[PDB]
Amino acid sequence: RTLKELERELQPRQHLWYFEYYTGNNVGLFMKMNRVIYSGQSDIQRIDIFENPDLGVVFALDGITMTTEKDEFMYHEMLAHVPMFLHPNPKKVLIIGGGDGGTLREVLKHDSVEKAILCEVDGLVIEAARKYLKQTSCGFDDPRAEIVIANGAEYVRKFKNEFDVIIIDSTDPTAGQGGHLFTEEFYQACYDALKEDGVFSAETEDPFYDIGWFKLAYRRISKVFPITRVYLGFMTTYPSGMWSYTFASKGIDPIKDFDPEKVRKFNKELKYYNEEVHVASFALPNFVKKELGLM
Amino acid sequence: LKELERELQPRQHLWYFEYYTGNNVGLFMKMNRVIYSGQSDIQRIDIFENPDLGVVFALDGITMTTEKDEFMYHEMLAHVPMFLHPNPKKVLIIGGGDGGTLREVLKHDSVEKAILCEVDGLVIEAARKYLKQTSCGFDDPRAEIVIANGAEYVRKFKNEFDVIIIDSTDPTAGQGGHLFTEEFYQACYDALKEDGVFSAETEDPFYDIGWFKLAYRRISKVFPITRVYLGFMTTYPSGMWSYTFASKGIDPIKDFDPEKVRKFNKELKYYNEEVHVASFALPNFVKKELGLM
Amino acid sequence: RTLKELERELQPRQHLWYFEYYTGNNVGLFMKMNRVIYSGQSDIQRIDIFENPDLGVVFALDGITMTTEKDEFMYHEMLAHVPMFLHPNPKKVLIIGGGDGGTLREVLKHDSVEKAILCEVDGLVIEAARKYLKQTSCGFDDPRAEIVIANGAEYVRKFKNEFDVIIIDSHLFTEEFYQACYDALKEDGVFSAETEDPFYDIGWFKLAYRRISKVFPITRVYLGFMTTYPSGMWSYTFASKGIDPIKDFDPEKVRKFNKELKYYNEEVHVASFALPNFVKKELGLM
Amino acid sequence: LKELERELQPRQHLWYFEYYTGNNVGLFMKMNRVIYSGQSDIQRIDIFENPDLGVVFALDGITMTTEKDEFMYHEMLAHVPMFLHPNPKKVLIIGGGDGGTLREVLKHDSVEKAILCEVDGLVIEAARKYLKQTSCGFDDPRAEIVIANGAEYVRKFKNEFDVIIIDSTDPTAGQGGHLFTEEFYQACYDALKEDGVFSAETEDPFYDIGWFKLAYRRISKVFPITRVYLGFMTTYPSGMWSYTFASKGIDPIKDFDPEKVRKFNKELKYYNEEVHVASFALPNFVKKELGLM
Ligand SMILES: NC/C=C(\CCCCCN)SC[C@H]1O[C@@H](n2cnc3c(N)ncnc32)[C@H](O)[C@@H]1O
Ligand SMILES: NC/C=C(\CCCCCN)SC[C@H]1O[C@@H](n2cnc3c(N)ncnc32)[C@H](O)[C@@H]1O
Ligand SMILES: NC/C=C(\CCCCCN)SC[C@H]1O[C@@H](n2cnc3c(N)ncnc32)[C@H](O)[C@@H]1O
Repeated sequence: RTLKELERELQPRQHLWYFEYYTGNNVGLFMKMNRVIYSGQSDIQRIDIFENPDLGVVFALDGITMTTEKDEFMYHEMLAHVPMFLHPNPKKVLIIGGGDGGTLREVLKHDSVEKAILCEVDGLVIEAARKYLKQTSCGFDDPRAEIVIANGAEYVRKFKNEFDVIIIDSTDPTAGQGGHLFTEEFYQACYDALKEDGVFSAETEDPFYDIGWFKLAYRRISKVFPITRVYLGFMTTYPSGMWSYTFASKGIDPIKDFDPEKVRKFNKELKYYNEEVHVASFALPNFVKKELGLM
Repeated sequence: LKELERELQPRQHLWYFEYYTGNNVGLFMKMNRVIYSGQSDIQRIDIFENPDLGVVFALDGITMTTEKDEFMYHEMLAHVPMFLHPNPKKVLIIGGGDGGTLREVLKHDSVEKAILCEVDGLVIEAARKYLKQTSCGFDDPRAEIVIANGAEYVRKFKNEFDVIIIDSTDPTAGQGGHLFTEEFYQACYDALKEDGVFSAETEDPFYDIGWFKLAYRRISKVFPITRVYLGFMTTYPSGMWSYTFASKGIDPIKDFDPEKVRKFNKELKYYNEEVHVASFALPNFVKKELGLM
Repeated sequence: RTLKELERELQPRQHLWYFEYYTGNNVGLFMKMNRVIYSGQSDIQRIDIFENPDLGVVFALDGITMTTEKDEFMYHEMLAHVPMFLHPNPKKVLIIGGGDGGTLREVLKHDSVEKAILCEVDGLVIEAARKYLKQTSCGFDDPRAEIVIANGAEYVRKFKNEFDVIIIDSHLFTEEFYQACYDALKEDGVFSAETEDPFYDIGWFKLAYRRISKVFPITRVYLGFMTTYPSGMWSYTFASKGIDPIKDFDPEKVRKFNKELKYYNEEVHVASFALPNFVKKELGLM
Repeated sequence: LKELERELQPRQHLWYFEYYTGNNVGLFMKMNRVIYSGQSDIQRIDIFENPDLGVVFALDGITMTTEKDEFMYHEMLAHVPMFLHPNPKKVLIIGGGDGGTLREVLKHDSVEKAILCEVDGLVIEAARKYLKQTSCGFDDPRAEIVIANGAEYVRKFKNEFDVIIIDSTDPTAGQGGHLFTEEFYQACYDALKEDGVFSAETEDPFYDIGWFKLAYRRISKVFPITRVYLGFMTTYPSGMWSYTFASKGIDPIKDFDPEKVRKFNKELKYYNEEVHVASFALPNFVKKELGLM
């Protein structure tokens, strides 16, 4: 008999675990692993993809949770739909980071899109996502999607008055090639690469374990864009579960220029984002307002 | 020994592991020191110090409060129904042995009497001794602390309270479950005055989806107005916590007066007027689980 | 550009771990995992094979550590060589369990062996060992080796006055099973069974000894270090129909052995039978 | 509060993790409660209760003693040299603040003076209060506790002691520690009388193979007779522990009289005549490491 003939459905036990440490290394998340699907090392970072009984397939970079099959929609829908719905007619989009493809998948739901560029620094992440993370990488096959392997901070500088929307889907500033995507100069390059009525969004971490970088990202973006507003969203497997995103534009206000009918009439599936959540996400708790210097 | 002791420094050897429902995911925290470990006839109490979260309080290995973020939970559970009530004078809080909810309730000058009904006397005593940050309202003359099963205690009252807040452990944890039956919610309804309001912690709609749904269905079957609101809770399972507001007619949005919150003469670290309204906007997956979509 | 073309040597971090809980679930061993080589489930149990930076390839069954490349020799040499060297001319050997192949590998070092049957209950363990545990399964293809997929307690009762040596590697602990091994051995046959650590598994250690002692006239416990098994103190039980492990031991056979031994030697053979007081007390040997 | 307290039961939330050299493997233990955590100017002390092992004492997250099995280590470290000496009257023990080695040494009626030289006074104080199983001999009229650095202390003596035993010291400094230098071993040699004997714990020849080889090499450059012996130690890294016996002529096998052990009037839970001799039989890998094949 051969191995395959004798194999049965793999059942989880209490012996294999994934431990993710949060900034500071005093608190973290642990997950049981039924099996490890892939472990790879590029010139940039380490990729691990495994299966958890409750979360499904989990993707991690350098021991930091990037996506889980059960809840990635929460993050990708909030990072992409806010700017996409606010733009009058988004045709050309640039996504920096997001090798898993989730943000690209959400952006592609918008019929106005003619070209979506996914600029990921690590080619191995793209290859691993194409093969093992089909839930998020389904957009790779879209005729309008173009994948570019490059450092986003260097890539965006090559363009001026080119994009309608730029979305930053980066790792933590201290993780991997992240950090390059957090400079004031970088944000200026994004501003210069957008057209006159362009919009922008960037993941700005949890205002809890990563309060430092959250504040810094907001300061730098607000110094470049006339309109800069932080919005929050639940993210059930990210550090603290309280995630922040920063919307920015050259005039379009995230509340005053929001047309709820665009969302009500959307022809694609949305598992988190909706008209009420859009406006609600901009309501900040007092401690967050205090950090940003608002109240 | 006393002369030789120095400030205790954290290492990587002592840990607290909190398993979430299902035992497949959990949270881990480094422990610099264990302040107290005690066992009552009901459950086990552990209070320890974590370098980032400060003092941590756990019941049967489940995180109850953290010095760094407990305000997020307590402010949302308490201030939503308190600010919606026209003039809350008499309040009943079931559970909440740590005292956080009582503390928030006491910030409203309108309160003349607030009963804190905790089932475990050991929790009250541990909170008084080690959790000063949340048990600060224990000596307030308006506060009355009683030890009893809230499910039975509430039955002593009819047309008595302006606000009833359920600050309970999980439906499967230490004496909980008594606080999640339809019989219980009806008694809460009966214990409230004609225009009374209500709030109850209804778990995270992620690891504890089952109990979240059941709590909503049971509450909605008793109260004419039943609405779920959400809030961030940085150290609770999933970080997405739900609370269910209920009333005999008062609407959480339609009858909300943002001015009352703006002119509030007390400190609020999470809750505010825009957050109050925003907390009721539910993401699609939550609406779907509740049959609201 | 290509996936394989972008891959580099995998570096160990602090996020993947293997936790082995000991009997009682109050203490255990943890190991960092650089990668998981194989995870599979048979009708009988779960197999996990992974790589640890210090121990090398690690093989676990149902979350219990079975072998480690760094130290498996300690266990396999003590379980196998004590009975093999004590037998005057071991030609036919039966090994029950030992799916990894380690005991089989040690037994095959003895030139007198003509046939060594490896009776493993789970075929998936044999196939996984053949593919991923080359260090221990190297004897699978030896013409003298015969692999049988069967329950050892059922398989052994098919034989009478057949084997010179029987070794029980980690139904296989009943008095009737031991009696079946006794009946399957020749008049001068010898036996060894791994009998656990007299620490976390003291209950089973005592029971195994009692049961073996009710069948074999000569029953003697010996001990050895096993650096990755629970407690590090492992016991083995030698048994026979007359051959004494100390009195009939010939040191010269070991001194002149022409095969590699990384643990076992003539001094260790005799020393392994010296039992600390707490062990003697547990077995009632004063 | 004490009136409400019941016997504390262990759950699955509190843990102690010990990392072995290399940090790729380690041991974890469940904690029912933490008895004492303290920090001296030298190291951190943690004493807790484990359901199977009883009271556990760890220094800087390295397991030093466990109630269930400390006898294995202390008996082998102390009894081998004690029974080999003709008439041990004056004994010096360096390290071992828990007191176990001292306890075993005191079982020998010939002893008139046994000095326990511990570098950290907090260890002695904590052992008195929380490690009664091992510190029971601290107040024996023949015992003297000295708080000092053993490398400095031993140099104050010449032709003074019958037996010197080096218990655990500075676990975190590894082979580079002050108690593993040729200079220190020479000071020990000089402090011993003409027919003195010596033993030192020399680590596990698995995770700490280098440290083990270094200790043996340095001890052997000083003493004419140097022999490694091994013992089981059920909660130490790898479970295979080594000890190095040394003397100015007394041979551990040629001068061993089993009758002294057989007639011993005190309790021994590990050590006996067969084990004495057997502990000197080294597996091939150990012999190769020491250059004895
Ligand atoms: N989409 C949810 C997870 C994202 C991340 C958010 C999860 C946060 C968790 N705490 S993946 C972030 C990706 O951004 C890439 N990224 C990092 N640096 C650069 C760069 N300089 N140029 C382009 N792409 C980059 C990484 O290689 C990674 O694949
Ligand atoms: N205040 C934030 C923490 C609360 C916890 C919120 C849960 C968070 C989970 N992740 S503590 C809940 C308290 O409710 C008490 N409680 C349980 N059952 C009863 C009962 N039948 N009658 C009265 N009080 C009771 C418990 O003993 C516990 O002290
Ligand atoms: N006997 C079993 C437990 C011992 C430990 C054995 C555990 C082994 C684990 N792998 S505790 C050893 C004590 O020796 C002390 N020691 C360290 N340095 C010195 C010094 N310079 N002079 C005197 N005593 C010292 C330590 O402070 C420690 O408390």
